[PDB]
Amino acid sequence: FENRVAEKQKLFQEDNGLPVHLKGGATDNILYRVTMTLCLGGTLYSLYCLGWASFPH
Amino acid sequence: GGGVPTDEEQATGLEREVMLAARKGQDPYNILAPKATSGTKEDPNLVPSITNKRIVGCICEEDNSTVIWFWLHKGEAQRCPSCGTHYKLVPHQ
Amino acid sequence: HETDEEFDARWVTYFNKPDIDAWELRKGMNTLVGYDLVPEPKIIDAALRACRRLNDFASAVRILEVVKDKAGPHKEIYPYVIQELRPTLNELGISTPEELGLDKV
Amino acid sequence: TALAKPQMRGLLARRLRFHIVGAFMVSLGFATFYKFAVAEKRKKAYADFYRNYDSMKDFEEMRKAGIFQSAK
Amino acid sequence: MAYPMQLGFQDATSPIMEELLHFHDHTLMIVFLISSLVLYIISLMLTTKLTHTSTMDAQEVETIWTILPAIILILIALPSLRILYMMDEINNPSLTVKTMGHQWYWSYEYTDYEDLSFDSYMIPTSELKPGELRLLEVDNRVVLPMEMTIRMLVSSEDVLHSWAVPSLGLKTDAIPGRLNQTTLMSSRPGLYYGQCSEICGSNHSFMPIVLELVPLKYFEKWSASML
Amino acid sequence: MFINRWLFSTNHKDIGTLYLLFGAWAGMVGTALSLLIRAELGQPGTLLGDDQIYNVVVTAHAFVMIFFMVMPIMIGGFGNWLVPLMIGAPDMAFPRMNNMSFWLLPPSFLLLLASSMVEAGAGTGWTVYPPLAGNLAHAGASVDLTIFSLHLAGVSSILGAINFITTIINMKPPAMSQYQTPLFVWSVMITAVLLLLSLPVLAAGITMLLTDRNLNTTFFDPAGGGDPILYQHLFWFFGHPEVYILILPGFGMISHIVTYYSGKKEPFGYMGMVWAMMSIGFLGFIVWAHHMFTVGMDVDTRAYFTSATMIIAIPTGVKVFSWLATLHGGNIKWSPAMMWALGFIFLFTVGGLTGIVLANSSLDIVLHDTYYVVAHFHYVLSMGAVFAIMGGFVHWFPLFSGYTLNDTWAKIHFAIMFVGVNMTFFPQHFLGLSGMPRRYSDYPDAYTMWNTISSMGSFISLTAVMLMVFIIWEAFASKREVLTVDLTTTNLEWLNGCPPPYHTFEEPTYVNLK
Amino acid sequence: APDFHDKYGNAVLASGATFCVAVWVYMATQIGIEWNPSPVGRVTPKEWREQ
Amino acid sequence: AAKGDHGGTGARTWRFLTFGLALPSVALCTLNSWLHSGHRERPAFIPYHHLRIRTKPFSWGDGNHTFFHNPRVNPLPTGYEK
Amino acid sequence: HQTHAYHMVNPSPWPLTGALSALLMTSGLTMWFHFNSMTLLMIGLTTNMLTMYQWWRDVIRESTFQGHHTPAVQKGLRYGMILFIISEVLFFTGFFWAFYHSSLAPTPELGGCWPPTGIHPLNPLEVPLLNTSVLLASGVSITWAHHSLMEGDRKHMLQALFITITLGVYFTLLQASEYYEAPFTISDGVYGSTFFVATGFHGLHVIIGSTFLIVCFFRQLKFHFTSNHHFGFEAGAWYWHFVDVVWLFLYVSIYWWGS
Amino acid sequence: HYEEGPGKNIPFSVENKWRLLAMMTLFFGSGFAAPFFIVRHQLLKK
Amino acid sequence: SVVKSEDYALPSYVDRRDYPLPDVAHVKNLSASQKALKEKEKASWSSLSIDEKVELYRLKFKESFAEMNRSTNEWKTVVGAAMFFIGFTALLLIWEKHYVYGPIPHTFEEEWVAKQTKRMLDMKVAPIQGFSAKWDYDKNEWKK
Amino acid sequence: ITAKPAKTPTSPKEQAIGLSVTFLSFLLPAGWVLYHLDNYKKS
Amino acid sequence: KIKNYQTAPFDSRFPNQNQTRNCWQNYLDFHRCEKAMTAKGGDVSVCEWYRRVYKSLCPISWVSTWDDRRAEGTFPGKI
Ligand code: HEA
Ligand code: HEA
Ligand SMILES: CCCCC/C=C\C/C=C/C/C=C\C/C=C\CCCC(=O)O[C@H](COC(=O)CCCCCCCCCCCCCCCCC)COP(=O)(O)OCCN
Ligand SMILES: CCCCCC/C=C\CCCCCCCCCC(=O)O[C@H](COC(=O)CCCCCCCCCCCCCCC)COP(=O)(O)OC[C@@H](O)CO
Ligand SMILES: CCCCCCCCCCO[C@@H]1O[C@H](CO)[C@@H](O[C@H]2O[C@H](CO)[C@@H](O)[C@H](O)[C@H]2O)[C@H](O)[C@H]1O
Ligand code: CUA
Ligand SMILES: [O-][O-]
Ligand SMILES: [Cu+2]
Ligand SMILES: [Mg+2]
Ligand code: NA
Ligand SMILES: [Zn+2]
Repeated sequence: FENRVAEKQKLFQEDNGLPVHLKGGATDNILYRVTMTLCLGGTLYSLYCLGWASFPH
Repeated sequence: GGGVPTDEEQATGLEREVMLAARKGQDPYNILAPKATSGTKEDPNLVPSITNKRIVGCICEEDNSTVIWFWLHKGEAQRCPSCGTHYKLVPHQ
Repeated sequence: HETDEEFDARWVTYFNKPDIDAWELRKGMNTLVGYDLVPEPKIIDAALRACRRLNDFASAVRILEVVKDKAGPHKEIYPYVIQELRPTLNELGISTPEELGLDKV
Repeated sequence: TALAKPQMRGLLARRLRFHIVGAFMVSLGFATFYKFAVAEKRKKAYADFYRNYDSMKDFEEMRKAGIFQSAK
Repeated sequence: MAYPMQLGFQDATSPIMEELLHFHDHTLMIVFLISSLVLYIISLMLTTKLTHTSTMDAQEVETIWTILPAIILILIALPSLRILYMMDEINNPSLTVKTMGHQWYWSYEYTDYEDLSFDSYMIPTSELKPGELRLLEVDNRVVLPMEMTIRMLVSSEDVLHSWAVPSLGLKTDAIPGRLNQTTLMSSRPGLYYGQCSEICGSNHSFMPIVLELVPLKYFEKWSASML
Repeated sequence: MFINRWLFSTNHKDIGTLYLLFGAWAGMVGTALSLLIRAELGQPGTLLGDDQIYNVVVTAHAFVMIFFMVMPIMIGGFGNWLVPLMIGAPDMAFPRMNNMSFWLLPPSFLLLLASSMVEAGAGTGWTVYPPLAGNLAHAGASVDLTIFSLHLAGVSSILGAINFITTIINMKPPAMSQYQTPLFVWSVMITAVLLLLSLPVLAAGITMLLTDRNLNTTFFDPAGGGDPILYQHLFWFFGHPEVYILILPGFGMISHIVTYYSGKKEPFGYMGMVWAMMSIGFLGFIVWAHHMFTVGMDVDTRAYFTSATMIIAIPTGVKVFSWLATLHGGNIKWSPAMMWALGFIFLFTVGGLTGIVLANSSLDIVLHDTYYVVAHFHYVLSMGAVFAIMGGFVHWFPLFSGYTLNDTWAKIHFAIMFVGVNMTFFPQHFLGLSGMPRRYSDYPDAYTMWNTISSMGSFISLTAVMLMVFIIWEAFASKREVLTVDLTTTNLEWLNGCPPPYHTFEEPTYVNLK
Repeated sequence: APDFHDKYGNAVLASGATFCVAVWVYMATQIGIEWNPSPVGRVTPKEWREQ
Repeated sequence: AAKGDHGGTGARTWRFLTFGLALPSVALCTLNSWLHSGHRERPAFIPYHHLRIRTKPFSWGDGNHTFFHNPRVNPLPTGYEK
Repeated sequence: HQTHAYHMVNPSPWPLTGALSALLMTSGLTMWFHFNSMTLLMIGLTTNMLTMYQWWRDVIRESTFQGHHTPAVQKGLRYGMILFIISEVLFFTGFFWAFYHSSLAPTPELGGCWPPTGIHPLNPLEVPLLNTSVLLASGVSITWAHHSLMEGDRKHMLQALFITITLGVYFTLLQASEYYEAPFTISDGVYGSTFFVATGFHGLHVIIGSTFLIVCFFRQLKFHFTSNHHFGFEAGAWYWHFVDVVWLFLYVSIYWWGS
Repeated sequence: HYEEGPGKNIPFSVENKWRLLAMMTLFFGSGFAAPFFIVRHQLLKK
Repeated sequence: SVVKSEDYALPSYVDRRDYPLPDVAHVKNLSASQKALKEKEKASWSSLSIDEKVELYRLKFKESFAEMNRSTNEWKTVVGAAMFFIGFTALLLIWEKHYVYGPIPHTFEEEWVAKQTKRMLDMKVAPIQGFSAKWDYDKNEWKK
Repeated sequence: ITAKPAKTPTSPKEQAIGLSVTFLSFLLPAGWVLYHLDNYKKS
Repeated sequence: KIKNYQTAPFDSRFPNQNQTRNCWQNYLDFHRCEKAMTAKGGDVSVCEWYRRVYKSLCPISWVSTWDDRRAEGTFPGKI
């Protein structure tokens, strides 16, 4: 392997105004939206599960 | 063998700025406590700033637990309201 | 530590410095009123004459106000201090807060 | 007529000195009062009750009143 | 039992409870004194126009603020611990009674000679007899001989409970798998009430304790009659 | 912009504001639960039901007030707002981890509310003793949801503790030593160390309760060789450090409030105040078993824990007398914040002294699990902790918002609250001495009067809480913007204006060493 | 210039005190609240035991 | 202890310890544990009430098998499987 | 703009996603324990690993690639890691407290003895001793890794770090085998309770520490570490030594003295 | 950057005091109301 | 006079009895006549009139010590409003008794209490101080 | 502390509205639940 | 023999509030003595003191559970 740190330092110091969690490129946006969708969708599902568990069956 | 980079080769950003400035004996990012002068009007404490004002904390006597805080403005030297030692702002950068 | 006489002589000397500036006058009075005492008339006299050298009539009246305030409920302290200061008040033309109506709420 | 020179130093410390001693005096007054009106009162009440107390006579009065499950 | 508008402890029925009353009187006076002193000093600091706002030296006065409370704590600890160990003192009991906690009632066992055991349930409010006490009466009381040192053993067969009788200075937790011991000595006959003192479910408030103290002769005949 | 600022925050001021909003909302929940308690006890008989629903309310009352009201307001709220400002720091050491400490709490609160909605709730008490909390007497998800709620709150405070200790130690000006930091900063660090050391023990205890309930372990089950008393040791080893976690930030704010409104530049006996808070924290780890005087421990152990508990009165007394010495000679400003602090000093002392009464294991036999204990800790919590929170809130509200409160309304609010809390809890001393047990939905007839008066007091406190909401509305409605603040020379947190800019101390303060 | 307290202080104090005493006296005595006072010096003991 | 090589603890010294002491010790323990391997005769089943606790069924399988159940050595509350 | 050395972090969603993941994992465990479903639990675990990956990814971006880790920022992270380990020590302390409480006072239900009647403990001189030599050897090899990195030796750093990871995996496989072979289970009273809960949480920490070392291994492969700046390795080394010491206490207390 | 100053460092609007009154009413009211409706929920189950 | 928000970093004026000489003058900008007054102040103060002396004081200071230390009638508003909300609380208690609380148990009926009182006296409840100690068993009445 | 006059003054009548609305937001929902308690207990 | 038994006397081996081991020990002692007397053709009456103490101290449900488990062969103590 060769030292490619200088290329990453240039990429993540690029003056594009992007936050660090999105500065890697389009793949960061996809991984973020996958994470947030599962979190928000799972949270809504947990609220449904609470409603079901709150009454006898 | 080698193969491990050094800070001289690979440090970047603010870390490199601190490293290179310390190698010149400079402290632009306020890592060290400044040493006081005698604090007279003729020999005031010189407070660097990038703006025209900066908050000064004055420990009037050694081992005082109370710190005296005040804004030091550009212009004529100002005195600590508790002990009267003089401070003068030196803007640059 | 230091006697009452040494303390008063320190403050008399402090206010008697001929070229005392406005900052040192305020610093002196603001520090002095923190102590558990009403300042001796000789101290106030030196402070009032410092106001004269600084061409500051208003601070001289304020100093008389804070003498009365430091006395708290002891009503007899302020008339005594004014009595002892009357020659200085007449010499310098310093009107008391009462003569100026500044004791009225 | 001139006015006499009043005490001008340490008036706050003198007020504190006077009333801290005063509070100490009142504390002793309360301790004596409390020992007499509460502590000793409880001591004598229990001592007077049991000096000539008759537990069998007490029981018989309770039994005749019908309070017991085991003693009619 | 407690009476309406009661301010302090129920009247002592045991010598140990009598010691607790006297230690509480001794301690309550100190609590009254310190709180009054603090309240007064507060008003003292707030009722003068005189001022002193410069730096105050603290070392000398903090000797007073430390030695005096330390001495006071010692005058509390000494009688407190003396009562603590006299509670624990070796005594020679003449009878051992076990109580088992249940949801939601107490069962008692007298197994020194015969196998006497029974349950003790709260008298419901609708079934109280005129003059009986709401939430306090039981169907089967704990009959005990008066003026005799009794060993009580406390346990439980389900959740935690606590067997308490304030008149006698008694409170012993009822823990399953554990046999806790306390001593009981009543100076007088009568009825002495207590209530479960550990949260134990839906009827935690409704499983009281009633001790019936009678002469030995009546206790012996009562024990025989309950075989 | 809104989502980036308030959901993705890395700013100590905004995160502190979120904690304050969260704690205020929780305070409403805890207040409603407290009224449901005293409504059940307001007259003899049963109002809601048997002890199950009652103690579910009692259990949630304690949890909401402690973990969701006091701790987020004092530590997460005032701590995040004031600590960086008081040391001239640009932010917390871990500003992004700081945001997760907050956002763990709404799910923690959700889990608590879920436990009371499913099955019959967790009617166990905030101590959650087994076997009542076990899977036999409390089958179902309620207790497990309670445990997980405590897990999330535990993680939140442990990470917050790591953040505060690191920030206070590492991010001061290079010339400022630890003995040049304000007392509130001291109180937060000591609180953070108690959190760091005590919560992991709690997390271990309740994890063992979880496995006992769901994985057939028997840590607390005698059938398998376990011991229910082991849980009590594990809980209370955290439990007492927790009550000192609840009061220590109050101690720090009281020091600042009393100093400020006495016109003083410094509190009396600074080093004595530091010594006392550190002594109180240390002693708070070796006294836990005074919550267990009736469980059947040896006399020698009961003699030690009686003695070790009482020592704590010495460092605490130093703080009380130093507060009085700070008042001595001051130009007293009778602000509403000062009134809260003056009420704190007296009422906390009363509650502290009744704690010393309970420290005596002999006397505690008759007083344990009675309302004398309830009288003890409500004086130090519902009057101590609460007044410190209210005093701090009315003192620093102009700094946080840039608007001023109506001082007359705030003094009226204090007057109503003072009457309400004392009418509520002072008669409970009588109920405790006379033998009324804790956690009862109903009581023998003899206890009627003091229960009636106590419940009437709680309604007075409700009126104060409702007035408080109006007073906050009136301040934001009128928009009286702050101009000048006194004593900025010894109160650094005010020196950047009201409110301070989003970024403060971008250029750090100048402090030389001489 | 007279502020709110100079204009309305006396009325707020008098009306507040009068309203507070009146409604608490009414609540304490007129709606059937059970205070359960001590029977000492007020209740005549009555026979309770039956056959 | 017995070794002396002090004065400079560095990469070479710690590799010396890794290959000269640490890994040989693992080899010896592996060897030792390899001679003592092999199944032992499982003991007679006694339905002790402090063992095989079942207060709530497990959340997997049939609710009666522990997570890493071994049929050879782990009996059920009713005894060993077959 | 700033003239201090501290790090102002970009606004980040990972605190929220991490907190929501904790909600999903805890409500998932409740769903699993009581309502016979693992769905919520799997979503929580997945979001938890996505949060941890992207969070620590950003920390590497902020430090290696953007240079925000000044000596002052490093010192703060040093305090953070030490304090975190301390909180982990107190967590295990509770379990050691539980163990000694049960074993020093064996109840009648156990037969009044320790080990309890019907419990046949593992031999501490067989695999438990092997596991002890494995973790002790990994402490030596990770120290060689550290000195190799400080002296600038890339090849031997990766050599020692791989050996340390292999030993960590070796311990996990041996423990997994010991779990299956054990004649006692977690349901065999307080002996099985204290044994598996304490060693199980330790085994989890071994897996966490091994993952941390693997992260440092691949970061070393990509030349992230300098000979002077490498706190990610140091934190992993501190955590690995913590894991080792906990085992030594487990071995002495539960495997040896408790046998 | 973000808005700064009074009324701008908060996640709720204070532009209109009456809209704010409704929001504070909903915010604090829902917290106070929640335990009463949870008690109602439990009583309506058994 | 006019103080602004962005002024927070500058020295400001305060009226404190323990800080009699503030950092700045109350009035900063002087009119033509006020400028001439300050020039006259450099001469003997005996030549100043009473009105001019008051004017010099009001330029340096905002309120006098008497003005800044004056008492107010705020306590009447605070105490009176506090009793109103405490009085309003009783309205909530009246509503609760009327609409929420049902009947109290039958053990509080007058006849039950009378019989319960005798039974307590028959078992000698609190005979040393608390209850039965206040009953005269010889005279069959409450002790006077 | 010194402050500016209110940028949007709240008159006594406006305060009466806010006070009434605040109290009613606390009292009405809880009052409704407590009023219908007997319906909940026996149904 | 030296009998006049009222209740179990103080035992210095078990001097604390927790009396679990006192009941457990005497239950063991009686049945260990009973087994010794039965096996070698003696009289169980020599075990009477242990019988009186454990019956005084032990809860009925403890004895009954221990009795069932001795008969079932699952008693964990050594007899
Ligand atoms: C803010 C919370 C808080 C605080 C500060 C305290 C402070 C103290 N507490 Fe309290 N306590 C609780 C919250 C708190 N407590 C809670 C919540 C419970 C019950 C939990 C439950 O069961 O649910 C409890 C229960 C509790 C018990 C158990 C009673 C029982 O359950 O049977 C005991 C007994 O030792 C106790 C003691 C003390 C002591 C000695 C102090 C001391 O720190 C107080 C020291 C202060 C002073 C002593 C006053 C100031 C000192 C002076 C003015 C000097 C002069 C004084 C003397 C010379 C004595 N507490
Ligand atoms: C901090 C903790 C705390 C607080 C504040 C309170 C507040 C109150 N508590 Fe509570 N209580 C406990 C902690 C607390 N309690 C604990 C730990 C128990 C033991 C639980 C158990 O046994 O398991 C208990 C038990 C308890 C009982 C016993 C139940 C029983 O044993 O059967 C009772 C009954 O009278 C009671 C009453 C009250 C009352 C009337 C209040 C009232 O004073 C409420 C008054 C309102 C407030 C104090 C306002 C709240 C604060 C805010 C809204 C902040 C506002 C926000 C900002 C300013 C930003 N409490
Ligand atoms: C090296 C292998 C390690 C084991 C890997 C298995 C799963 C990993 C999970 C990690 C959980 C860590 C702690 C779990 C506690 C107990 C687990 C004990 C360790 C273990 O795995 O031991 C097994 C447990 O089984 C079982 O059900 C296990 C059931 C798992 C249920 C999960 C419960 C998780 C609870 C977490 C609570 C929160 C943790 C604390 C957070 C505090 C925050 C402040 C024993 O198996 P057995 O079938 O009895 O056979 C033995 C003889 N053949
Ligand atoms: C595997 C199956 C389930 C397991 C669940 C959890 C999974 C495992 C997670 C293991 C931990 C991985 C952590 C990766 C951290 C990478 C980021 C990193 O290491 O970041 C470093 C900073 O350290 C830092 O934040 C260090 C901060 C990291 C602390 C993490 C410590 C472990 C925490 C894990 C959670 C424990 C849970 C406890 C259970 C009770 C970067 O600084 P440097 O390297 O000095 O500077 C870069 C140089 O190039 C400059 O020249
Ligand atoms: C501790 C928490 C606070 C407790 C104290 C509450 C203070 C007073 C709140 C009043 O609440 C309202 O009371 C009405 C009665 O006065 C109820 O109307 C009820 O009664 C009316 C007349 O009887 C009917 O017209 C309505 O339909 C019926 O809902 C109404 O629902 C309820 O919201
Ligand atoms: Cu049994 Cu409470
Ligand atoms: O808890 O004290
Ligand atoms: Cu405690
Ligand atoms: Mg208890
Ligand atoms: Na009730
Ligand atoms: Zn200075």
